[PDB]
Order: sequence, then structure tokens, then C-alpha cells
Amino acid sequence: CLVGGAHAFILKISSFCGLAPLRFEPRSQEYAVTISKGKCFYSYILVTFLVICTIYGLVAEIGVGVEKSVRMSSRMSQVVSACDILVVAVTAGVGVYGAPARMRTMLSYMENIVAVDRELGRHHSAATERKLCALLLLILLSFTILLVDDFCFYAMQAGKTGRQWEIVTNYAGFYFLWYIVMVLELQFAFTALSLRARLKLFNEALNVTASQVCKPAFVMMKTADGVPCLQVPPCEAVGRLSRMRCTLCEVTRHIADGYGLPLVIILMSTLLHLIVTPYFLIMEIIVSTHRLHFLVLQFLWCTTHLIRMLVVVEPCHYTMREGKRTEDIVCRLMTLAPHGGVLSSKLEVLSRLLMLQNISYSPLGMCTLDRPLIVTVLGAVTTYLVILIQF
Amino acid sequence: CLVGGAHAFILKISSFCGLAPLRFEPRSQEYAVTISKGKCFYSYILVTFLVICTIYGLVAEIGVGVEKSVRMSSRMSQVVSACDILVVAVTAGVGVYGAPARMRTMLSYMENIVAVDRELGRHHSAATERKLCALLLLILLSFTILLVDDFCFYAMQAGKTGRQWEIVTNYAGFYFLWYIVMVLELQFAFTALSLRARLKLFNEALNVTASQVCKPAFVMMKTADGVPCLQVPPCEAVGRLSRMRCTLCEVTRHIADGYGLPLVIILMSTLLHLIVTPYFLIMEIIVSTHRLHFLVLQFLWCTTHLIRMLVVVEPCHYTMREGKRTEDIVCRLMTLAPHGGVLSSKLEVLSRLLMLQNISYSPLGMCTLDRPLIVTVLGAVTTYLVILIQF
Amino acid sequence: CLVGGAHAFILKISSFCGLAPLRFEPRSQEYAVTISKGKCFYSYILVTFLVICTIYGLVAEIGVGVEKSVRMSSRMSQVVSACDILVVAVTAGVGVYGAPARMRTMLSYMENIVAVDRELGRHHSAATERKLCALLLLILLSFTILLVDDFCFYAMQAGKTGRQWEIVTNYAGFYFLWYIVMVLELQFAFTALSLRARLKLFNEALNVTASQVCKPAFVMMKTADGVPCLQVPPCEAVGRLSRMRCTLCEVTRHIADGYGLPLVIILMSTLLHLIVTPYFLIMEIIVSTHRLHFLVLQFLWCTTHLIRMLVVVEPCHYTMREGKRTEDIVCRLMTLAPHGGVLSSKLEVLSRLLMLQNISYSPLGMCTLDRPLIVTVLGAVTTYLVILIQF
Amino acid sequence: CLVGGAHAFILKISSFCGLAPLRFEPRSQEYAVTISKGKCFYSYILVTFLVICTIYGLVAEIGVGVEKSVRMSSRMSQVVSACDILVVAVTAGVGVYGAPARMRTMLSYMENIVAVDRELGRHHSAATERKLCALLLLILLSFTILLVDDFCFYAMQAGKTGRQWEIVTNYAGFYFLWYIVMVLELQFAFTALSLRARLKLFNEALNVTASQVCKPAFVMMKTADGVPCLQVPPCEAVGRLSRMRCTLCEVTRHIADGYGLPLVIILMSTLLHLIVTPYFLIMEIIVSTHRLHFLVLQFLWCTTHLIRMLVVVEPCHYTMREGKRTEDIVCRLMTLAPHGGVLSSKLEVLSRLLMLQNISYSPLGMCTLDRPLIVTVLGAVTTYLVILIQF
Repeated sequence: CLVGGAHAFILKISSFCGLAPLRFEPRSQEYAVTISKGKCFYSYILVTFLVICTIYGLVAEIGVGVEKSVRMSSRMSQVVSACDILVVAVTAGVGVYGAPARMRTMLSYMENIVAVDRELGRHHSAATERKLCALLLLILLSFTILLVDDFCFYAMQAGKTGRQWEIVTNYAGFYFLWYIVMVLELQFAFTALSLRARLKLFNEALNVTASQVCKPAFVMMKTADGVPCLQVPPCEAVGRLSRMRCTLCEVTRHIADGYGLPLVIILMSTLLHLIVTPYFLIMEIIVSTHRLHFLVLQFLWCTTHLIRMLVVVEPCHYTMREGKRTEDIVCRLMTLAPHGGVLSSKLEVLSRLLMLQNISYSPLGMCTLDRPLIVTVLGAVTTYLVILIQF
Repeated sequence: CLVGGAHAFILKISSFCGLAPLRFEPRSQEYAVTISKGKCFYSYILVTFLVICTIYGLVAEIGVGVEKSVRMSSRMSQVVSACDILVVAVTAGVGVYGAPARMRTMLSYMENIVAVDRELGRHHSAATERKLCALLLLILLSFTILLVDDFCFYAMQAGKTGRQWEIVTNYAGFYFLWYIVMVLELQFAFTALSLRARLKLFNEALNVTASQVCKPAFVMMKTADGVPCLQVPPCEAVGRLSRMRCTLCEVTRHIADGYGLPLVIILMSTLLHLIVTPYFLIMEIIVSTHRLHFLVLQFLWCTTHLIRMLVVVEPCHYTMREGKRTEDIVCRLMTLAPHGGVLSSKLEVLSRLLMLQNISYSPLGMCTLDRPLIVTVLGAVTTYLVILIQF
Repeated sequence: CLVGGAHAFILKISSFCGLAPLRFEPRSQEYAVTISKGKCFYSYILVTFLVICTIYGLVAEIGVGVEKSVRMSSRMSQVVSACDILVVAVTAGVGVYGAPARMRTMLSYMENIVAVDRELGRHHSAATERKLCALLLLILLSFTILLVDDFCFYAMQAGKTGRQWEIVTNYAGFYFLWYIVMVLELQFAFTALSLRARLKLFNEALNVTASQVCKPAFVMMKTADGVPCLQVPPCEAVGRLSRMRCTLCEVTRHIADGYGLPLVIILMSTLLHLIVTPYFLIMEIIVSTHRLHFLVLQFLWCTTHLIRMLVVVEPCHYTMREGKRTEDIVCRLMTLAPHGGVLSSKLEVLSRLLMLQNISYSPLGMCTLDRPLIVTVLGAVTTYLVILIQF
Repeated sequence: CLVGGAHAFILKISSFCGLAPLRFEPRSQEYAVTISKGKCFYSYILVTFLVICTIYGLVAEIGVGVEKSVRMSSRMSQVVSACDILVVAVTAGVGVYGAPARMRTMLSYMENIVAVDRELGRHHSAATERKLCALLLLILLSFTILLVDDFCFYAMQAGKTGRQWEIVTNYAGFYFLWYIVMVLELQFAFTALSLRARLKLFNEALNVTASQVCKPAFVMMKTADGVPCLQVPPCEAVGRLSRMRCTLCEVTRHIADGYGLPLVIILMSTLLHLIVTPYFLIMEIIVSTHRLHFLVLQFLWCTTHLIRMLVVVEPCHYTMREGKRTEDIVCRLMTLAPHGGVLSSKLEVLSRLLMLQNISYSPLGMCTLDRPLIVTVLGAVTTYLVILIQF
């Protein structure tokens, strides 16, 4: 098995988190990849250690009570902080303990994607992977910088009373589990975008099928000018592309299964944090609005909990749009195809595939990842805030 | 008519409840079954007796007022307890009074399922039925143990003032109606899972149809190694399987009709209890949090009201997934099938059946049983609790 | 044009309300029907008179203020009573002013339904029309009896202080507008059920098509035993039935257009009244619970506002179920039909009609009339009541 | 490129707003149109100037505080006024800065619509364009009159204390941004209605196809009587119309993309204003109800925020209805078409296009513009108001 681009890059990053217990073997543009049981062992230790340190750190700060426990200014603030920590520990737990089975799934289906790549002539655009690798760095580095500021702030807030080393021992684990949760979200997105790039490329082979029938080996090649061009009759190409369309839908279901449970806990904790964080921001902007550094951080957290949702639902939406574009192309193409020909009989099949096999991500069946899920989540958030804030 | 496995086992359990007024006649791996009017008569008496005892027990505890009526610490607590008892008495009532007509329906369609079993070569996996029979015992015995603890607790709470025998006379009926409601939920689930096992087995016959056309009597048999293998040409098999697909969809509609009204009252009472039970738990964890045994029981009830919902919606979701798997297989299979052949003409039919006949449970048309119903119910529960608790 | 049964009976009742400005000419089992401009003129006067009397009666009771205005015990109670009266006056207004155009539509499509009746051999079951005519009498007479009790109660409540004749002059108009709104709801239901009976009868002709192909003039006749039997080859019958299926879907869209705007205002006022009526019931059962006659009436109103919703959504749901039954029959029938025959080519067409033309009522596009609309309405009602009642 | 009617008229109006940076060249019934970079430059200046003046005007009135700041009678009233201004400045910003790319899109697809017009024989009905041009004038002039009254009122309210010139300098910019937002909404509606007129006209060519096959060059012409009549065999017409159906669906997706982001911000601000405006109306009708001129204006604003929503969702709904009418016609037409003919093979294709390519507007994928979006928005509005008003 081989992997490249920003998907291969996030797997390197995820390996240290224990989210991708893989060995990597550098080729020209790709790495060869296999499971490593030693990294699974390391990965299981790391997250278990961090969860123990996080729970006992939580117990310690509850034991300090509500006066000095900066995250826990009240009995109810203790419960909120415990649930916040709990959902992150559960999300990072499911993320890391599930990772070996998820990589076994990835290496299983990637052998079929390689066959699709050959038919499409897939080659990794350096400019495009640089865009997506820069986006990994942008999102992940920005979040890492936020975690450091949040930790430094609360440590200095306690450092004003000499208690910073205890705060470090009690919360350092929680910030590492935060990093693991974002890397898991980025690992999905750039896995899903890596498939969306192949639907997008499959649709271009189907357009050039239409242009050849409109305006008359592996399926598609570059010309001497590098433009896409078709090496086989459209009758054969549509049959070959119909098989590839089935394969891409199967890969979608493996991705949605492997990340399905993580994504549900990520969605609930997003919803939780988008209620909890604006609430205490609003309470603190009405009362003691002089704590400007706190208010800045809590705003940047509200922003981050929205981005973390978009990182999940947007890669899926962009995959839906490529499916809709296929239906548009096939409709056009089958009005062009002549009556009673072989090509139109191949397009009768493909159009049934479009009606039968949709491409979608529905984690555990609870919901469909698409932009209407944003409207659903934000409508709930504002409903609860209007209830909670108004009194 | 004959029935086996965990479905036949839950029918034995349900017979004593009067939910399955059947005689049973043991064969090698199955029971022969027919309606017994005497068990219908017994069943109608039993539930009518228990409902009378429950209503008059409710009247008695309202008559004791709010001081000593342990379930009724206030005027509003009286109304809550009356509605709790009322929905259980209605659910057990519809369950037991409807049971003879429901068994007549079961024995009507099971004669067709036997024909599907012959074509598929269905035989009951001892290991699989042991799994599902152990799951019946696990869920039902755990609930029975909870009912005993709840009853013993409140009787001892009253026994501290000598009034336990009156509590026994006033609530024993209600705990038996609770048991009847769970057995009805388990009777559905293991009826639905018994069908899902046959869709799952029908899909495997359709995969081996694809492998024979990919890599070239009743439809399917075991090899000498026990692997599935096809005794007829794929052209005949797909036609035979299309007929069986229609039969399974028809059986789904009989199950959804027979249990439809029970399931709606089960869903409302789940929603009611998931509001009422966490509310009084939260009031009692803020005030008088020393009543640790009460808080433990009320938590185990909240857990149970979630499980009772999953027992209903999960068997249906797992049945949807087998239908989606059929669409995936048929798409694959009809790209493999050659142009203009008989097989592809048989697959044109089957693909129309998939678009026309879905397999789903929609009780009384109110809703579809699937995991999105969990999100809908839990979002309402938390909306009401946020309203009720916040003031 | 001719019409019979409970549909023809409700048109007689509706004529006096001005909801069906028709002449009627009695035949053996049917009436001949044509528009009468004189009844349109009468109808426009009647509702305009009743609306004037109702508005000026409302103005009078607002002018008496909140002390003696029994419907208006507070400033807010004035606003509630005004909106209650307003939505009924608007619903009866749209009902009666729209009625001539609606009857022109009815007489337009009923000429095509007569053609469907000939093909199906439709004859009116005396026992069935007696059921539906008894249901008209049951629902309408029960409501009329409730209106009289409500009016007599409030007149006697004012009659205890001699003011009953003013109450009569100020509210008699409103009770007649209430009667007009129910007759409009019954006029829809028994129009929709009159179509559902023809889908139900069309599906039976399609089953006997299957039995003739399974077990081998106008389309269908009774045997000498009165059992349905087919007078033409199944190849012709399926073609003839496909045309009739199109005609029934067209009639559905005329009904949904003609009653669409009434039904939306009926749904909002149902939602309004299911909030307003339980609220003031709950306030009056907590405080001054001795007003037993008031509490009884307000409960019977809550019951009536639910029934008025079911009268609207249930006839539509039962029409959906007959469409689903067609899809089940066509799937079965086209697995039975032989490969490459004419019959299977006719069933390819019909199955496309089922996928393209659904049968549904969606008033003004706002919603679909089906039992999920009950869950939507009742969830809102309980959301508002939980907000309003809890403080 | 050429454009006519109320679409061409709203583009003239939009040019001064900078929403359509176009030159216009008058022909007999149409204008020739091309992008003008000078109007893009003017347009970017104008909105940037107005946004600067609006923000600094907002800063000034916040700087005057809450006593004299008539829009800002409290600290919370400051925040409300700032968000109101902010969403309008954002909506007008996206409107005007996006306008050049949107016009490039319009001139791209309008060249294909001209081809559809030739096939359909499209000519602009003077009476119909007069209706839609009068509707532009009615809606836009009525809104302009409301803006003047609102501005004159608040200036005179401040003019009673000599501060009117400062109010003019601080709010004149905001009223011009309000005008730009309505013109953008009208620019969409009359673009969408301009397409709906061509679906409506395409459906009439398909009916006359049915009548010619029922009752036996560019596709369609007027007779010597001006009735539509078909110049080609139905076999060719259905093929030609299938291609045109694809082209119209493509144009729909360009419109939805170009206006998609504006429409989402328009929907949120509609939702915001339908909460905020009735709330402060209700507070001001309970307390100080003597401010009759204020109450009148705030009611006319509530009315306007509903109309602004209908202006957006109704043109889209009317486009859905023409698609449904196509499905009705195609079903009818393909029962009429003879078995095994060429025409029925052309109708097999078109019916797949109807199942694959729907016509809809879904801005950014968040929602579908149709009348169910009204019910969704108004249910939220009343939920928040019931929460906010009740305490």
C-alpha cells in the first residue's frame, strides 16, 4: 500500500499521537505503509497514561474545591469542567484505541483506490497538496498556539499565587488530549478530501467522454499538451467508469464506519462547548468585563469550536457536490448518446447506479454530515442560550 | 407453522405474560405452534386483573395523600405517578388485548418465511441463537432484578413505618405491568432481528451470484466445505431472489402493523420518563443528596429508559443497513453482468424493486424507527429539562 | 355531473352553510349537480352578515371591558378571544368566498372520475356509505351539541346577571362560523376519502391482474359470484390502469389546491387553540377548581381541536397507504411477468409512474398532511405549554 | 448578450446601486449588455464609502450613549442596533463586491437561454412584463417610502432637540444600505421568475407534444391563430426538449451559486429582525402605548421583513411547481406513447432526467428555498418570542 500528499502528511503527524500506528517507507512521491504493532502498543500506553493523568488532575482540582480551582469557580463549574474533560478523554480514547482497526481498514481499501488512480491517471498536484498541507499546518498550528496561550494564561493566573506547578501537573494531560482530538478531525477531513479529489477526477473523465461523443489501455490520459483525453471508445469508458463509481462509494462507507463513532462524540462536544463557552463569556462580559485576556481566549475558543465543526461537515458537503455534478453530466451525456446504441445502454446502467448508490457520510446513522447540520446545531445552541441567558 | 431460536424462546416467555397465547409442540430444533383460545382467555383475565389492582392501588395511594405516599410527595407528584402508571397500563393493555390478532398475523406470514428459508437453506446457528438468547436473558433478567430492588426499596422505606403490606398491595400490580412492557419490546426486537437474519442471508446468496458471474433445486447450498455455493444459473437465481425480496418486504409490514401501536406508546412513555426521571434525580441530587440508594435507583432507571429505546430502534436500523447492502451488491453485480443478456434484464427488475420497495418500520406512520429518532427524542428531552431545570 | 354517498350528503349539508352553492337533482343513487349563482349570492351574504355580527359582537364585549365580558376576564384574555374569533372568521370567510371556484373545480374533475368508475365498475356500497354518513352525523352532531352547551353555559353564566340577551347578540354569530369551519373540514375529508376509495378499488383490479398472470370492455367486472374478475388480457389492463393512475393523481392536486388555503388556517388555529385551551384549563384547575362545568367544557374543546386535526390528516394518510400498496403490488406483479413480454414493458412504464407521480396533499406547499404532522404540532404545543406553564 | 422585461429593468435599477456593473445598449425590445470595469470601480467605492459612513455613524451614536441615541435607549439596545447595522452592511457588502463575478456568470448562461428561447419561440408578453415591472415598482417604491418615513420620524424625534443634522450624518448611510439589500432581493426574484417563465413555456411545448401524439425548424411555433403548434414530429421534439431541460437545470445552479451567500445572510437577518422587531413592539405597546407613530412604523417593518422573505422563497417555490407539472405531463404522455416506439424510448430518457436532475435552489446547501422554510423560520421566531416575552 502507498499513500501521498496531505493525507500521507497528516498520517505522519497522527502517528506520534497514536492515531496512525504505521510504519512509513519513503518512495519518490509516496510512502509504503504497513501496520506496526509496536506503535499500537505505544499508542495504547500514551493515551491511557494521559487519561489517567487527566482524571487524577481533575480529581485534584475538585479536591481543591471552588476557591483556587480556576476552572471551577463554583460547584456547577466543577461539573461543567468534568464533562468537558470527560468528552475529550472519551473522544481521544475512541480515537486512539480504535486506530489500529481503522488503519487496517484504510490499508484494505487503499489498494482499490490505487486501481482507480491508474484508470484516471491520478498524479498528485504539488501545488494542490501544498495548498492542503498548508491548510493542515494553518489549522493545526493555529490550534496548538491557542492551547499554549490558554495553558500559559491559567498557569500564570495561578502563578500569581505560586500554584502554577500544580496546575501544570493537573491540566497538561488535558491539553494533549485536545491536540489528539483535532488531529483526529484533520485525519478524517484529509482522508475524505482525498476521495473527493478522485470523484472530481472521475467526473472529468466523464465530461471528456461526452465531448468525444458530442464532437467525435487505462481509460484517460493527458495529451501532449496535458489536456485530458480518452484512450478508449466512450462505450468502454462509461462501463469502466461505472465500475469505478461503485468502488468509490464502497470506500466512502469504510471511511464513515471507521470515523463514525469519533465524529458523533465530536459533534456532541461541539454542541456542548458552543453552549457552555458563549454562556460564561456572556456572564463575564456583563460582570468583571475587565478580564480582557480571559474574554479574548474564550472568544477564540468559540471560534475554534465552529471551525472544528466545519472541518468535519465541509469535506463531506464538497463530496456531495461532486456526486450531483455526476448526475448533471450523465443527464447531458445520455441526451447526446444516440438512440438504441450500446453507449445509451451503458448510460441506462450508470443512471441506475446514481439513483441506487448515493455518496454520503452518516455517522452511526444519527445524522448526515452536510451544511444543514450546521443550521441544526446552531439553532439548538441559540435555543438553549436564549433559555439559559434570559434568566 | 414452526419457529425456532431466540424468537421461539421469547414467545415462551411471552406466553406467561399473555403476550403470545400459543401452544408449543417441541420438534428437533423448532416448535410447532397454533393459537390457543384458552390462553387468550387467561391472558385477557391476567392483564385485566393487574390493571384493576393497579388502578385501585393508585387510588389508594392518592387517598393516603402526599405525606405517606412515597411515590407522591406532592400534588404534582401524584399527577406524575398517575400518568406513569397510566401509560404502562395502556401499553400492557394494548400489548395483551392485541396479542391474539398479532399471533394470527405471525402464523400467517411465518408460512412464507419457511419458503424463503428453504431457498436460502436457512439453518439456525446454535452459537448465534445462544448469543441472542443470552441477550434476552441479559436484558430481561437485569430489568427483573431492577424491578425487585425498586419494589424492595420502597417497601422497606414504608416498612420503616409498618406500612409495607399496603405498599405491596398497592404497587405489586404495577411492577408486573412493567415486566409485560419489556417482554413486548423484546418480542418485537427478536422478531425483527429474526427477519434481519434472513435479509442478511439473502444478501449472501446475491454476492455468490456475483462471484459466479464474476468468476465462472433451491437457490443456494453449502459446499462440502460448508461455503455458500449456487445450485442454479445466476439468471434463475436473481429471478428467484427478486421474488424472495418482495416476500421479506411484506413480512416487514405485518410486523410493523402488529407492533405499531405498542411502539408508539412505548416511545411517548420513554420520552416522558426521560424527562421526569432525570428531573427528580437532579432535584434530589441538589437537595437531600444523602438518599444515596434513591439516587442509584433513579440513575439505573434513566439508563433503562434509554436501553428500552435502543432495543426498539436498533433492530430496525440494522435491517435498513442490510437493504443498503443489497443496493451496493446489485450495483456491483449489474456492472459485471454482460450487455443485453438475460441476467441484466433480471437485474433491471431487481433494481426497480429496490427503488420502489424499501424495507422500513414506521409505526402508525408517526415516525421511522432508526437512530435519528434517538437524536430527536434526546433533543426534546434536553430542551424540556433545560426549561424545567433552569427555574 | 353526478355525485353520491357521504360526499353527496356533506354537499347537501354544506349548501346551507354556503360552502357548496349547488343545485341537486335526485337520481336513483346519485344527484345531478350544477353551480347556482343564486346560492353563491346567498352564500356571500350569509357569511358577510355573520362576520359583521361577529366583529361588532367582539367590539361590544371589548367595550364592556374585562369585568362582565365572560370570555375576556383580562386585557390579555381580550386579545386571545379576538384572535380566536379572527382566525375562525378568516377560515369561514376563505371557505365560503372560495366555495364557487372550488365547486367549479369539483364539477370539472368529477367528469373524469366517472370514467374511472366505469372502468373499475364502481358502485356505491350502501353499508360503506352508511358507515361514512353515520361518521358525518357522529362528528358533526357531536360538535353541534358541544356548541349549544358552550353557548347555553356562557349565556346562563351571564343570565345569572340578566345580561344573557346581550351575550346572545354578541356571540351567536361566532358559533355559526364555528359550524361552518367544521363542515368545511368534513367536506374535505369525505372528498379525499371518496378518492381513496377509488385508489383502493384500482389496487384490487391490479391484484386480479396479478392473479390472472400468476394463475392463468371495461377493465374489471364482478363474476356471477360477485368476485372481481378481469374482462381483458393483463397486457391491456395494466395499460388502462396506468392511465387511470395518472387521472387519480391529477384529481388529488385539484382537491389539494381548492382546500389548500383553508387547511393551512385550520392547522394554525388548531395549533393556537391547543396551546390556549389547555393553558387556561391548567390555570383554572389549579385556581378555582370548583368551576367544574367550565373545566368539563374546556376539556371537550381540547379533545375537539385534536379530532379536527385528525379529520384533516387521517384521510390523507389513508390515501398514502393505498399508494404504497400499489408499489408492493407492482413489484410482485413484475417479478411474475415473463421476461421480454409486452406485460413487463407495460409494468416498466407503471413503475416509472410510481416513482414520478406520488399521491399526496401538501397545502400551499407548507407541509404534507400525514400523521408526522401530528407529532410536529403536538411537540410545538407541549414546548410552548412547558414554557408558558412553568412560570 | 441580450436581456429584456422586468429582469432587464431591475438591472437598470441595480446598476446605480452597484449591484449590476453593466453597460446597456437599447434594442427594439432588449438591451445588449457587457461588463463595465468603470461601474465595478464606482460600485466598489460607493458601498465602501457607505459602509465607512455607517460604521462611523454607529460609533458616533454609541458615543452619545443611551440617553440621546434614539435607536439605543439602553446598553442592550446599542448591541441590537449594532448587529442590525452589521448584517445589512455585510449583506450589501457581499452583494456589491460579488456583483461583477455574478454578472459575468449571468452573461455566461444567458447565451444558452437565448438558444432555449429560439426553440420555444419565446417573446416577451408586454402585459406580463408590465405586471412584473409594476410589481418591482410596487414592492421597491413602497419600501423606499417606508425608509423615508422611518428616517424623517427619527430625525424629527431628534429635531425636537436640534440634533437632527447629526442623526442625518449618522444614519443616512444605513438607509442606503437598506435599499441595496432590497434591490438585491428583487434582482434574484426577477432573475428566478425569468427562468420559471421558460420552464412554464417548456411545459406547454410538451403538452402540445402530447396532444399531437394523442390526437394526430425550431420545436414550437404559433399557429395563424397564435395557438402553440409543433413544427416537428413528437419523436424529435421530446429529444430536443430533453436537451433544453438539462440547460435550464444548469442555469438554475448558476443563479443559486451567485446569489447563494447573499440569500443566507438575508435569511438570518430576516429571522433576527422578526424576533427583535415584534419584541420591542410588544414592550412598547404594553408601556407608553401613546407613541402611536413609532408603533405604526414598527408594525410596517414587521410586515416588510415577512415580505422580504416571501420575495425570496416564492419565486423558487413557483419554479418547483413547474417541475412537478413536467412529471405529471411526462407520465401522461408516456402512457399515450405506443409500445416499443422511438417516442417511448425518448420518454424513457426524459423520465430518468426528471428523477436525476431536480430543479431547486439550496443556498450554500444550508436550506432549500420553498414555503416550508417560512414555517421553519416562523416557528423559531415564535419560540424565541414566547421565551423572551413571557419574562
